[PDB]
Amino acid sequence: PPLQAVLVADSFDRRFFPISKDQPRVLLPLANVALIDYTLEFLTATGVQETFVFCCWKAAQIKEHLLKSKWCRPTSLNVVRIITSELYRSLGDVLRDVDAKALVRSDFLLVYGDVISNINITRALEEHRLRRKLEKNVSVMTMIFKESSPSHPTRCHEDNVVVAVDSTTNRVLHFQKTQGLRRFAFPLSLFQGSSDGVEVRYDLLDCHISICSPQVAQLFTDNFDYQTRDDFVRGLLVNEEILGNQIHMHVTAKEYGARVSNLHMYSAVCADVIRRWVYPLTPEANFTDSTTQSCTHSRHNIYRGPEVSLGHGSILEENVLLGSGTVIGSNCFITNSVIGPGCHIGDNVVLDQTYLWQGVRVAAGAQIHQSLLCDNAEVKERVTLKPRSVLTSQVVVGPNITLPEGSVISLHPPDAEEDEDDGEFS
Amino acid sequence: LTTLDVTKLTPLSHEVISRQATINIGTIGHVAHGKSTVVKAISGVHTVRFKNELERNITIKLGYANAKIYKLNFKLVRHVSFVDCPGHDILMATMLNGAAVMDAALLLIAGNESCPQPQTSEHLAAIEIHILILQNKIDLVKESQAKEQYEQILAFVQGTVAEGAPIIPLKYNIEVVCEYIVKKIPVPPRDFTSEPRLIVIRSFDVNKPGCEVDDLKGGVAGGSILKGVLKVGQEIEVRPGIVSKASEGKLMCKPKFSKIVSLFAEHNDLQYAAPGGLIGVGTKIDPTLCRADRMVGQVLGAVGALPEIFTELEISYFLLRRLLGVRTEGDKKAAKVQKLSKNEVLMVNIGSLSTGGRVSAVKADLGKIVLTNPVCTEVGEKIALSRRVEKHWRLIGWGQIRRGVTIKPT
Amino acid sequence: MEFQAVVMAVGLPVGNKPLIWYPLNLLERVGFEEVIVVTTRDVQKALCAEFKMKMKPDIVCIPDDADMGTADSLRYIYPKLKTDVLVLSCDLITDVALHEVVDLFRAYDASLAMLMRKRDFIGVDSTGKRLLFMANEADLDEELVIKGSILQKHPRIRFHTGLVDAHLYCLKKYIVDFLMENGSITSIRSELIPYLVRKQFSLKSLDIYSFIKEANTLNLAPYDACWNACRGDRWEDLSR
Amino acid sequence: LSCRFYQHKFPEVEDVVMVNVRSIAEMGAYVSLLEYNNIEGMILLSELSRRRIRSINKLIRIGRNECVVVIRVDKEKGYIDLSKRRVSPEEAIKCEDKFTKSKTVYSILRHVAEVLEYTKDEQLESLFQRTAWVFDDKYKRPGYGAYDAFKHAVSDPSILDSLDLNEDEREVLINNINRRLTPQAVKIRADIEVACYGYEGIDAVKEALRAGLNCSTENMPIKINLIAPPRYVMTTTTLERTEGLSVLSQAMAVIKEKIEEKRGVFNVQMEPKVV
Amino acid sequence: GSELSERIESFVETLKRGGGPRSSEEMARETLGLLRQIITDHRWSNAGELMELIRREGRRMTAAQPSETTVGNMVRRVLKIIREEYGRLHGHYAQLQSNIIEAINELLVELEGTMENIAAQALEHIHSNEVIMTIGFSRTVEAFLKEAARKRKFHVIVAECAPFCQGHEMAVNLSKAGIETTVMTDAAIFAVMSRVNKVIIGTKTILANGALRAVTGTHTLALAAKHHSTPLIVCAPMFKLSPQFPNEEDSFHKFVAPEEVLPFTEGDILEKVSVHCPVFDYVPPELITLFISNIGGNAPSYIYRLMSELYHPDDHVL
Ligand SMILES: O=C(COc1ccc(Cl)cc1)N[C@H]1CC[C@H](NC(=O)COc2ccc(Cl)cc2)CC1
Repeated sequence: PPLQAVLVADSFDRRFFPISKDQPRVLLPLANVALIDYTLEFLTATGVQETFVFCCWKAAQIKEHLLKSKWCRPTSLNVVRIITSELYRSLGDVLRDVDAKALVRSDFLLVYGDVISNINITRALEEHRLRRKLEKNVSVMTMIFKESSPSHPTRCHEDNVVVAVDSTTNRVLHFQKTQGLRRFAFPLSLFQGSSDGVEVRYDLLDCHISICSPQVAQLFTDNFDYQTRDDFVRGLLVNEEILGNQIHMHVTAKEYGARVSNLHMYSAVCADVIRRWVYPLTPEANFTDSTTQSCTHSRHNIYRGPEVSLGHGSILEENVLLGSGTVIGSNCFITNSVIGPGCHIGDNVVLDQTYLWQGVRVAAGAQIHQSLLCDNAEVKERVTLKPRSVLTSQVVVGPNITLPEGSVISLHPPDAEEDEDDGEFS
Repeated sequence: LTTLDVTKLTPLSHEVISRQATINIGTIGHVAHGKSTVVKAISGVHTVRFKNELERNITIKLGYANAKIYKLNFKLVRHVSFVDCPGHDILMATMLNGAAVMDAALLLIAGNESCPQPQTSEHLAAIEIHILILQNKIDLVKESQAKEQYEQILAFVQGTVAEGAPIIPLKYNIEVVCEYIVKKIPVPPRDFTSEPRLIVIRSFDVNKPGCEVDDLKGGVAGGSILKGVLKVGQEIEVRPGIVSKASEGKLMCKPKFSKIVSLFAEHNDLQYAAPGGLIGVGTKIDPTLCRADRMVGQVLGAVGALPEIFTELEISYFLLRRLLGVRTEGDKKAAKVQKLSKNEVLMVNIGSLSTGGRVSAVKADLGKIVLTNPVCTEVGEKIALSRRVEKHWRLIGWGQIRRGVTIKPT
Repeated sequence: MEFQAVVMAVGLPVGNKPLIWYPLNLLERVGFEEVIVVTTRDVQKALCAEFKMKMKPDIVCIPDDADMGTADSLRYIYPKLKTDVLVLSCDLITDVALHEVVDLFRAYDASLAMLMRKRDFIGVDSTGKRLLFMANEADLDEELVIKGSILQKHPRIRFHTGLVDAHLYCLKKYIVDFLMENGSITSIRSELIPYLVRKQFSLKSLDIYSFIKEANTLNLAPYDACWNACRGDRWEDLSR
Repeated sequence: LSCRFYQHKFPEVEDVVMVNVRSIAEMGAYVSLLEYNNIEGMILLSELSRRRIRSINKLIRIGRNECVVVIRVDKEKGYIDLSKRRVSPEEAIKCEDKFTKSKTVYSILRHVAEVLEYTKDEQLESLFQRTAWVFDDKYKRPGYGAYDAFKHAVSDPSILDSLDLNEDEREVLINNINRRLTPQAVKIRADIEVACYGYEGIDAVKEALRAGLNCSTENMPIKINLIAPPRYVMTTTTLERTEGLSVLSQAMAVIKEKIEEKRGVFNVQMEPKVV
Repeated sequence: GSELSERIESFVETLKRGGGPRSSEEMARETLGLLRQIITDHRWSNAGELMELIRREGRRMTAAQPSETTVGNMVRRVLKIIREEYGRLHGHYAQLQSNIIEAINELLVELEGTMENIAAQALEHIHSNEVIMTIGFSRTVEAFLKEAARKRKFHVIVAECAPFCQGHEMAVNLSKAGIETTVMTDAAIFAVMSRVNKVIIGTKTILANGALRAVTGTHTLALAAKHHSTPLIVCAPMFKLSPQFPNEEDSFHKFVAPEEVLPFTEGDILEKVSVHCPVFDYVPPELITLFISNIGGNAPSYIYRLMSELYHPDDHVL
């Protein structure tokens, strides 16, 4: 049997504002590569034969981004199916359009458009297939989690997930989040339903690559109130007397899998991709065929593109990526940051955990720490930036104007904190 | 065996020539999976078995069980189709959505206590509407059943203050209840001269796995006939049809016409089919177009029914304050139907068509619900509105359709 | 001396042999030249004369009151205990050698060490030794509650539901000092377990450990486990 | 118990034979001729390759079968000079196919002699000369003629009736030939998704199925089965699978044309492949 | 056309993602098969056009995986075969193509018998009651030891690898033959080097100056063998020999995911730490005493001549 997959390339949460107001969150570059290309490379490394990309907001931009990619070529082993409609605005709507179109056949994969992973789940696929073969289509969904620590900077407090599963046949009994909860309550029927073994797990990072039967599309057509994945699981776990449909679980301890939801997950997944945690998906490996992203890997995870023309006194000590055509001046100090292609950096500048995209221009004497600079940006001289400062789509920051810690600037007034110009004062 | 034929001009509801589906009878009480046992004890355990499949919508669909109540080598005159629905709220929303639905309500009450399930059943029976009270707590003591009958007589006095005048307190009691239902429940007036509208509730596939190339039966759908008479050979008219969104925009609903090859009920039915029962029609449709519970919610018309496929219906928002007879001992803001918020899913039950729709806009008496699937019932019919309270779809209000956005492709 | 073994008597020798002899044999087989055994007075205050008719090396029998619990008997022998307390009971048929629970008490410097065997939900750490939660389904209004600190310090907690309490404890001196300082405790199996399990969720703290045996099981006060006492003693007391 | 493969005990000049290397010396590689009753030959060190060769063991692979052309033969002296340099890959494939057919004929006659319990090698050689070498001398083709006569006798046993060996030996040889060289069995299975979302959908589906079943040739019935609601399995259990796959493709094309004539889609879920 | 391009793209993606296949001999055989499938289904008039086509395809094949140099030096050996055939036929369309085809055929016959020649010459390098030290896992040194143990009795110390223990399967495969295998960690190498008689290892890539990249931890082992003056044996075939100089080109070591070194369940300290995992290590030629290939034994001061017998200096850039 073939291996189908659906890819929700439109995250329906209003989190990347006003970053997603210009280009969507699945087209942002981690290290000069959009997350669509990362997820599609993960899908071809898995071994799928055909995918179904679903995109609603700015879907023409996603379409023109991925038609010129490696996966739309006729020599690609994994074909794609671009499906465009502005009617759906939820993952359950995507799955009920899948059920209405009858695209999938048996044991299809479910992934978001912003999932970074390198897990081979053929073992979990065979486990799901044997669990469907013995119990006669009782197991419907196999969620996938990664072994992680609760104090890790990858999983934040907004996306921490605590489950309660079985120990010997790993079926999920309870599943919830910690969104503003200091004390957790678990039901009592999970012990009466299974007197053989039960374990509460908080060490599980969610990667949202939960493979599933085509019966979840049927259950989404029946229950219209199920909006997304987590309330669907929370409703299936409490409705066990009718339509039981036990959800099983797989854990990964040697492979990486995560997604993005805000600037914190973006920063953590970018720092993990730069530190080669998602190997083989590596920036110098060039998994997509493009000449503008070919790179070389020196010591201390220093990634250097072509035609950089590095200056005297510049220090690159740890976890530095430089795009193609990035102009770097003298006496710089860059660490734990990614720089886009075609940038211009001044003199006596520091870069601490920043994320600079293509087309930016940083003048001399600028102090940038833990920021995010989007496309075609401009930064003047004598400026000091604070952590968690976002500027999107060619925001110019005037001279002698420091920004606070919480400060997001864009061209849209009510979505961002303010709008900038050649002078930062209004 | 029956002796029906295809020679009929104007049949009646109490016609003994058909003897398949004469009248329908609703059943809503305090059963908690106890009404199916009463329907098996009244009609038969394995009597209703025509085409089984996987249970897709258990709490949303209602099952019809035929009963040929005979009298005196007995003689049968009229048959009763008992309609058992999982959850009384779905049966109440199906009854309070128009006409010719749940003509004979059967109140299956318990002679054990006076809990709130019977109060919610009485509230649903008052919101639906001829009631038929029946005690199922058999094999009790004499004085205990006397005190339970006194408590049920007080509950029936409150019922008779609303609508409450049946009187019935294991096989002998079932036979007495069947005789009382045959002697008390009159024949309801049904329109047989109108066009046949078969609202599908449960579709099945008659083709087995690995069948022959010539012996291939496809599109054996099943539902309920609202009005009219359906004969074999008549070209059916699926009002919803195939809804395809391949044009990258508004979905087009192409009506698929299929000639009705046979009308296969639970028994060996004839060519003519009347209303008031689970009518199963095997037409000349494809197996992929009519899969297991895929063609549900489609009005299978006969003469080109006027109801067009509506995508957005602006109706009159009229929600109740509290739940109909649902109030526990705590009642800590549990029976409190909230207002129609934006982007909220609601189960609009237009007759037998239970479709989900999101509340796109609402202005103070008018709510424009955008339905997920295309519905085609009428332009001003009484449409209900439900909401899942706690893992159960419960009714929240009713209204009348003021406007709609229609679409009809070809 | 490291331990002072105390055998509790709450409402006894009804079986194929004396029910108090098997804990006394389990104590006198390995060490325990000083054994303290309390007497029962709720059912009948005459079991001391029957317990003093045995043939053990050294038994210390004391009279007790009728209306008393386990914590009252811990507080009753407070001026005559100078070391760690190792609590027993009458209905304790244990074919498991108890050296391993003393190893769990000594090696991790635990304040409490108990033994369970295959009502009460016991959540233990993933190593299988240090308990983190325990609760009965009777005195709980909700189903269960779990703090965030015990999930942050211990991200996986394995829960068991088919466990019984063998009433084999190992107490520290400051625990019974707190028990003498707090006289509101009556049942030690419901007080010293739950209050210490709550106080362990504080660095510098206390350690509670438990072993889950898989060889045999204990008995009960009622007649539900009285049929398995003779069938368990006819095949396991031959090697003892 | 062994014999040679052909009526000649020694190969001719420039005749490519199949050998296996047995030992390595300084003068060359001692081999055994598998189709001439394991007589000893020698592949020369100068003839092992067209390139300067440092060691004989770099391309010898003692234990591996190889095709070598005969350069010099001496029946009196017992010297057989072989060469791996002269042989072409086309001649090597021809010698491999000829050795495979001759080994199949040798195994068939060895099974026939084991059924006849002829323990003597001279009686077994007489069975060889009466069964295979007579056809090889009649058709003037060693290896090809005997295998062609046995493939014709597996279908029409009139060629085996001309052998005057014995009454039971001819029947045992015919049974061994029909059990060894007559495995004519194949199953070309294919999946096709033909449907019609129109007025007479099931009627057009049944008409396309009848048109596909009517195109089934003789001794090759294309059996159609409903594996799914939208998918169908068109199997064909017949010999000559190179023609059976073409017949299944023609039936699938006829079914697709009959589906497209009645306004219905017809996708190919699986091509014609052997089971 | 289509089949060739999809096989080339699948080969590039298989070299890009992981180790496909497992053994290097099957990878060399499928590289020969890909090259012969390319040259039998293409058209050329001059040999320089075929040279530039094989150069353009080999640039992509080394850009797919720069650590896997087997495809690179195999493409270079095929290019020198093209150069020798054009030189011997210049001083030519079907005869030249048949000569290249039979040269690739006899190269495959040579490639199939490397391990049996190494096992055949294993008898003149192992004596009885010997202490053998081996790092990592390779089938060449395993066949070496399992053929030398057919007539001799000795002891092998199989040291595991610290990122991923690949020596455990080699230890349980050698102990089935009964060679008294001793297993230890990587930190005891000098702590066992006072008793090791001879070190016999394999490698991943033989460099041009006699140096070698191999599995990590063997540069330390070669330093300890030079300190204790024990001879070093490299059981390596003739397709792991490459002209790529160590300090010339970048991307020498293959860096892999740090989950095998430091797991993801470590805690909050994974943000303020920098974990590297180089799976390969560089060994200079002065710490090597003897190379063992199918043609026999060679000094590390002789590998250049093998270059002059297998590679052209004009093809070193590819
Ligand atoms: O038993 C072993 C196992 O070796 C190890 C296994 C594991 C580890 Cl961690 C370390 C060493 N090695 C033997 C090998 C023969 C040797 N020598 C002899 O037995 C005889 O000694 C002589 C005698 C004469 C001469 Cl010329 C040389 C050595 C002793 C040690």
